[PDB]
Amino acid sequence: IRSYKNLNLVRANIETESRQFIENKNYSIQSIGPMPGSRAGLRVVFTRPGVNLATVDIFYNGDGSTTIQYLTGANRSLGQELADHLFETINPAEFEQVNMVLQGFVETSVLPVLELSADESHIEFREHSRNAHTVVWKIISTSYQDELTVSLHITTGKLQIQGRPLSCYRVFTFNLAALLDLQGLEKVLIRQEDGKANIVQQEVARTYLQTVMADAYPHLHVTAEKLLVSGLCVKLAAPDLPDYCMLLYPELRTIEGVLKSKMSGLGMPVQQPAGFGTYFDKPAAHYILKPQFAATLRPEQINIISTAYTFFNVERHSLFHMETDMARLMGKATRAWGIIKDLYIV
Amino acid sequence: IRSYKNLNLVRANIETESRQFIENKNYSIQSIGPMPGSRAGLRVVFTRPGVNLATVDIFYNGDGSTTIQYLTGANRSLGQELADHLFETINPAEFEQVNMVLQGFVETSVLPVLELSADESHIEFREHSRNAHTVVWKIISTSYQDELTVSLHITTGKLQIQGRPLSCYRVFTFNLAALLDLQGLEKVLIRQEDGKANIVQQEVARTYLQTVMADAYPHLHVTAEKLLVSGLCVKLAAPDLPDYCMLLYPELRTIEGVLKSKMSGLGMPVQQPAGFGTYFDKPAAHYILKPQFAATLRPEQINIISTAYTFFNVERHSLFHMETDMARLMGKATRAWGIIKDLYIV
Ligand SMILES: [Cl-]
Ligand SMILES: [Cl-]
Repeated sequence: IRSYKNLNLVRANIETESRQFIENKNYSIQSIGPMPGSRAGLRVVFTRPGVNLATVDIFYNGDGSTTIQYLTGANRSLGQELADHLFETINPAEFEQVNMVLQGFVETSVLPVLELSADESHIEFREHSRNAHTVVWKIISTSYQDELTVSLHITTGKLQIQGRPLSCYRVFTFNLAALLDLQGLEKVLIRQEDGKANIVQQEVARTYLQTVMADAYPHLHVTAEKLLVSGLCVKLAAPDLPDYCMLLYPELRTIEGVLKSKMSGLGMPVQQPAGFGTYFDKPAAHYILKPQFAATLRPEQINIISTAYTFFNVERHSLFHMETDMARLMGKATRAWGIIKDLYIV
Repeated sequence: IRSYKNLNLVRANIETESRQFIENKNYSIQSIGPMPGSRAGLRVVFTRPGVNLATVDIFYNGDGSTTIQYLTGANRSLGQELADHLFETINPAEFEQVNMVLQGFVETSVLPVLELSADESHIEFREHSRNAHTVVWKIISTSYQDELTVSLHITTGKLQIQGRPLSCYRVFTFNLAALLDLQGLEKVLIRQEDGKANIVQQEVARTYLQTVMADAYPHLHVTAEKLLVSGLCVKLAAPDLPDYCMLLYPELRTIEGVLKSKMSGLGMPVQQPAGFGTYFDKPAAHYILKPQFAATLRPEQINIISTAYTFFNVERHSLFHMETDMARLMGKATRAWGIIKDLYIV
């Protein structure tokens, strides 16, 4: 079932979290300290009146891993409670491993997607290594201890992505989705090879798209429409996955296009330093256009733009920061289609 | 590549047809007669002023096929013209071969649809043989030289269909589609094994349907909705084919369902001997209800029923008698969905 070996815990967060756990069930600490003996780690010995002393050993591995042992001592039933508290401070996406190869890349096409991914405030990249066969970049997250290894095999033009599907992976694949064919898109979105989005009848998917987007269908640019039909066939052919929310990437991307090109048609060009922020404020959970810009539009146009940016901003924020059933994804997908529709209808 | 061996030509029609070719190209007959020797057939020697005599030998084989030999004589180029004329008197579907096995059938499940298919004017069936392990039926057509072999292995309950995707195949599989699961439905509709309809995400297809059926989606019968989503997932996963027209089966039967039970609720139950022939007439090229029945209903109800039955009737007539681009198939699919939701909304 559940295994506590080689966890990816934040080391600086262990002790604090353990202490507050103990104080939330009003248990009492017998001792918390460095682990005796060769191995580095933490020993937490706590109890509650009525049962024996629970001992939990927290070993520090050499690769930054952590292992929790609760089956020692005289109260394993109690120590497992602390073990589970520590285990549930980890994002599930931390128990996964990504190791993909995309075809047809060279350095002048890959560098831009890295620089766009480093235009977020919590993402940094740097050139890790290079010879004449491969060039390796690493993408680090400043808030979470998360690094993604992006290696470009020059002579084969093959791009390798290694690590865990966390915030660097998500930002990078989001900015990289603009360039990919159907199979590459399906690879980055479902994290599996041998996916079968390529067998979906593209003309039946296209009739799906005309049905849900009606009058906007002639105004879509084929950038937008071929990424929407490609998203449709990634969704229709998706396997069973614990989280489907990366499948929302194709729609968000086209929202980011259409909004960013509607607003510039109304005297609101989007720049690189400030971007969307210069044009919106945020009372409660809403984004609303600032009054100086809202006084130039009409009341129907102000809300199409505001709810569009709210949707785009908060679902990209929750995808990029790991929140910070295919039915939920389809609900958000059809909301998105309605949004892209309304933006073309106004 | 093109090969003129083992064609299935209507033998009694060969001679006249060749004669008419000769009279349409103003060619002149040197001889038309039975082929000399044991093997029966026809020898056609014709010419036009300016070239040599073309000889075309048309052998009748033991399996009812016919073979055309045009490389005899002194004019291969001219005789091939007649060979090609005869060759294009054959339906492309007659060069195809179907040999499939469907699972989970019993004798009381097959006899009804096999007998239902023999209530057509050009279809009759008979029990060909039976022992204690399997029982074989044949379905022969009265107009075309076409027989379909339907063998049910009792002990394993497997039903296998052998022959050509012609008139009998279409009638039988049409009556059989209401009973099938997704994989069997796709088997009979695309006449290929190893299809990939089962990988279509049933929830995205179901949202497609929920979108196209507007208010009718909550009152659709669960029978109807399951047949419509199975049709949607066979179309989305359809391989690449010369004719897509059997993909219309799931909707046609569903209309026949909804129609036959919405007229069941307003005092017009449909029987087996007559059917819908004692309700609507045959004016021009449409199907209007008879005045005795139209005078009891409302003005939209008379036309919902006549246009619905007209669509059903003429698309079934064109599919059963081989009247003849996924775009065209989708075009009729949208018209079918509009009809079914109009019958639920009226
Ligand atoms: Cl690829
Ligand atoms: Cl089957």
